[PDB]
Amino acid sequence: GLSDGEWQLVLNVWGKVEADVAGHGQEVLIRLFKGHPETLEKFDKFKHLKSEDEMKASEDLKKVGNTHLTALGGILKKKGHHEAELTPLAQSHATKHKIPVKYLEFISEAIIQVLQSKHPGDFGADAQGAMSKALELFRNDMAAKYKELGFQG
Ligand code: HEM
Repeated sequence: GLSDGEWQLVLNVWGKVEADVAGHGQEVLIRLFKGHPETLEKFDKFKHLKSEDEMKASEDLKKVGNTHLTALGGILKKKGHHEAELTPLAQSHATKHKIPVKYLEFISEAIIQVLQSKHPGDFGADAQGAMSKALELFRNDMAAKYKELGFQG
């Protein structure tokens, strides 16, 4: 539960991401992998990338980052009513990609780190608090979906 005002700050900063999704998606995956390298292992496509420069050159990394932020923007615009976009996500990440719920926490933080690095004037104390509650709400619903499918990592 976010107030309408909070959803509004969230969608306003999200507008910055939509003017460049692939660029923000790439920076988010490089941050996640620089901050939690163990997350790099779930991506078979990227197991062989050895440096930030190889990651920056990868066009597959850019497309996967693009896909991740385009699927996240779609869930945020639902403003809490994303049960339906959430289910297939929870089914594939739980059962096929095998993403433990703590990694959802690692990507939430890389997202906030890239918004803070890229848009400091627009990502003030309030947009920051609205944005972390929104990613937290999303994390929590996903874990709830993970525990009903019989998983939870
Ligand atoms: C921000 C939360 C996330 C969103 C919205 C998201 C969304 C997606 C989407 C839409 C896809 C493509 C279709 C599908 O397989 O379901 C995908 C693929 C994938 N996701 Fe995520 N995901 C998220 C978090 C994560 C995390 C934290 C990891 C690993 C640490 C991850 C690993 C993967 C992998 C390995 C794939 C397959 C990529 C490929 O084609 O190689 N996802 N994700």
